[PDB]
Amino acid sequence: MEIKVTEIRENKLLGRKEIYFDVLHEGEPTPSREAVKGKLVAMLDLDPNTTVIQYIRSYFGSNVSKGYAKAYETRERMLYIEPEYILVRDGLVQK
Amino acid sequence: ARKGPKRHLKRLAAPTSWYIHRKAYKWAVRPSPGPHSMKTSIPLIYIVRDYLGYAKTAREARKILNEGKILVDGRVRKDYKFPVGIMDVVSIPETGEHYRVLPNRIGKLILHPISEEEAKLKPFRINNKRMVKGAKVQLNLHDGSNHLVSLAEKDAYKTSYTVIMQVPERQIVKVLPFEVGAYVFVTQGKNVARKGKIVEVRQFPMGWPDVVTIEDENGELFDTLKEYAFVIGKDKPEISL
Amino acid sequence: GDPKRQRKKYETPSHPWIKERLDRERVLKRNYALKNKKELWRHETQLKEFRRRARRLLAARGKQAEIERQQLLQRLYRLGLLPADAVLDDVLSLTVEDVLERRLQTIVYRKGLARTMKQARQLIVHGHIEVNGQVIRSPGYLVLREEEDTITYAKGSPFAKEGHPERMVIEQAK
RNA sequence: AUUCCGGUUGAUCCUGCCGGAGGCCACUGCUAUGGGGGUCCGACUAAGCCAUGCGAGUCAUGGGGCGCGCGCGCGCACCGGCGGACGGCUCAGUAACACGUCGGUAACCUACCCUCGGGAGGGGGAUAACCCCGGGAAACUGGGGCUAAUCCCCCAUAGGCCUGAGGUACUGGAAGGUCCUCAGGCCGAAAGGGGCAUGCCCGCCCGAGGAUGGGCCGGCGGCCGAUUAGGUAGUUGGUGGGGUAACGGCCCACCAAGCCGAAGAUCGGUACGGGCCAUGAGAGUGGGAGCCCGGAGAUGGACACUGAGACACGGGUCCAGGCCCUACGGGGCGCAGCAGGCGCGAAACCUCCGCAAUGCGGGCAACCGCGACGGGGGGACCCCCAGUGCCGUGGCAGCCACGGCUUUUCCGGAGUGUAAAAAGCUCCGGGAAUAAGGGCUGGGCAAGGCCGGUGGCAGCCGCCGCGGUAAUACCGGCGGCCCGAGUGGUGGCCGCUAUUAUUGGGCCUAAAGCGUCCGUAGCCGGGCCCGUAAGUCCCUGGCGAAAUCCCACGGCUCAACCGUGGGGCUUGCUGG
Repeated sequence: MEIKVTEIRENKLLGRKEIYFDVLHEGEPTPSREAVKGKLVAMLDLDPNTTVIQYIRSYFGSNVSKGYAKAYETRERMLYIEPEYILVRDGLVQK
Repeated sequence: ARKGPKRHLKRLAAPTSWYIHRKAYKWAVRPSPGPHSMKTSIPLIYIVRDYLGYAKTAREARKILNEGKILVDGRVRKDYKFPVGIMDVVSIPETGEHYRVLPNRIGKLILHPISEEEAKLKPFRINNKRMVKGAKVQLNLHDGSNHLVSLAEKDAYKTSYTVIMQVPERQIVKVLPFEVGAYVFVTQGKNVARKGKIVEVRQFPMGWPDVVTIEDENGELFDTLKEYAFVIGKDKPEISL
Repeated sequence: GDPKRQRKKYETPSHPWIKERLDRERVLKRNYALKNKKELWRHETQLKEFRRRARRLLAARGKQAEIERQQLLQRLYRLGLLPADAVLDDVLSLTVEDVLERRLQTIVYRKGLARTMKQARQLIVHGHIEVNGQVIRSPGYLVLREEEDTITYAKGSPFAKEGHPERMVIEQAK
């Protein structure tokens, strides 16, 4: 699977880096959040924490999925801005 | 049957001056009473969320608003219902961004980016005059605001002139009159967002408003109403359009 | 008042049992491998819409009129039913066989990717045919002019290998 | 597709009606694989009756106090504050300034909100919670003691209202308006409170204006009936006053005799109004449940309190009519809110999950609540895209034998998806196997002159017409044609219909000229000249919400759908 960053965007008010990326998986299924996070952090020098994946989406026939990710400066601002359902869905918090 | 005032607003019934999706949902933010009208203003949350894109939901927008990270006319505004309007200035000092609110040739409101120097001035149109106790003159402006002046200098302020003012402290500079060579910016009607110079005024009897003719720099002439002709300069503009 | 209801996009004939119409539609159905009469009827309705737009615009004075004229001509050129140096009278000479030729099933046959129209329909529906980059499964897609050369077999598909038994049986025709 | 076909005669040409053939809505028979989108589903009869559970709350940074742990922190209730007048349901009544559009209020009210200019001084009081004692079957409720406030009251000062006499500073098209000076009088504010801290945050009262929302007025516009022709008596106006937030016969006292009407008043019938919808080549005809804007109602009817706002669906009082609990003294209730039930009928769903998204109220905020909203469940509601196999050889006339292939769909699984799920999307394993019917078969009208039964019986039949012993017309069998996950039956509307005719019909003989004349309103009106510019024509300013309609581009695989822009619609009004 390849991961190709299409856009990065900066937010000073909430203190976040928004990231739009494409995933290329020709012949394979839709990949997993763990793997996508590993690749993202390895490639952009980010913390495995303070990083969440809002969605990975597949289309009708593409073998090319899309993603949206957010990288925060501080775990505190993170837990304050982001709701709990994505945190549980990612694994950064135990319900 | 209705026993009182309204507190909701549906999206199919929202004014046309807005950039909004009408079928995505059923409900819209009803603005609160304030400076401008409903047909001439848009709340702040729509700016924070749908124009600039600093938030995707409304909780995030409320959160940034309740921390003084956004100003309007040099003042902090925490209410997501506050109506923003024409000739107003939106300032984000954490990103160095300054926008001025203006309409299009279509009638919709937009954000024109300006500089920090011009972000400290706001033009006002004198809409009426009154004499109040202490024998003082009260000018009633176009955003619903008011200014006090002495009697000695009453003949210098009339009911269509324009006044430039430092926004937060609200001190006057550079009055501009309504004459036959003044620069103009139309704010409503069929010829909205056009610009040009005045040529002729015309009056009518028994309640009908006054009309004015204007010439654009391509040389073409067009008429409109006198209350729609915002004065912004003498020979050239003082702000950015 | 009464609100909106979605309406059909195809028309039915005025009489169901006229010999000439029956014969013609029979021949077309057979020679283009259609499943119903709805498809034929909706292609015919497309044509009739184009034809009515032309009839209306013709000799209409203004600015929106010429705008719509150019829009129509460009749309037809893009679909592939008219050349570039065309005029508003070349529309009224069009027929339904052209609209029928501009669909995937027929193009896949005329291109040599399938031996028959039914085989082409099966390929399209099972997902072995690609457009510029995509997998489309609708044999009535109305291919455009800039895509007719980007139609191939999909990467994941046995037919995409040159030595497939059935692909060799297909190339055995040409 | 600006369309025709069958039927009066032994045969013919006409008029004229009936039927066929197209589309949309409601009920319904037989049959049924799968997805996506959407403003669909107790409207028609009973605005009939309802068992159970939910549909409106929040603030601990307003105040005192109880409990649990270390003055602090957690939790509960009470007083107090804002809200509950929005949102949600329905179509009874209403032929009306109710609705639409243009205008007006110089004749009016407005808590939450914005701007500006100014203020927060001095005293007093009670009473819930808490403790003692209780009563009543309950619903509900009594006495005593103690206490606080952003609770209540009082003085003062600001300020509010009336009147009279003057000055003319402001707006405006125009001052019974605002401002200045004087005079005589009635009513009459406020919480410097709370928090952090060694000044900042949230707040209280007055005034001038705006915004938001409403009340009132006016011109134009839009059903049927003459087997309904005269109606009205505070009825029409005036003078003077009361009352209202405010103009006004809205009401009162007095003076007059007016007001509406054949260009159809009054009366009676039906009916929420529009944007819109169906149909048609178009003119035109018909409808107005679902989504938006406005209005009205909450078992029928009448009347009031609190509040900025109600004569108040989930708050009050009474009468009528219905039902329930009771310890028989007395008490309580009305789903046209979500689901669920009875009844009525031809005729309409789960007593489900959530406040994550869109929004509202409360709160400095964090945040809580919401049967609104969102999400799934059941349903031949409407629209879009597909499936029920393909290839080659051979034999027949689309089928069969043979040999290979594919997996939309099906069976099972891993990810993503989702508030959590499900579905959908990507991948893997198996395997042509898991999936066509309904009406018709004499002509109109496409398609059998084939076979067996019935024998003027039984039955068919929109219409014409078959059937009385070789039935192409009944019943069945085998074949065939139309449409196709759909196809038929009943009722309603448009079209067919130039059978309602402005475009565009007819009246010697077929329906149809008054028995004939004179004349009122009304409609139609000879030729030239001068004027005006009301109708009419052109150009331009301000209005006719959005959705809906047409076109192009772009985003969900294309589409249906959504978005950006350009045009129309809004049957028109108005300033030059």
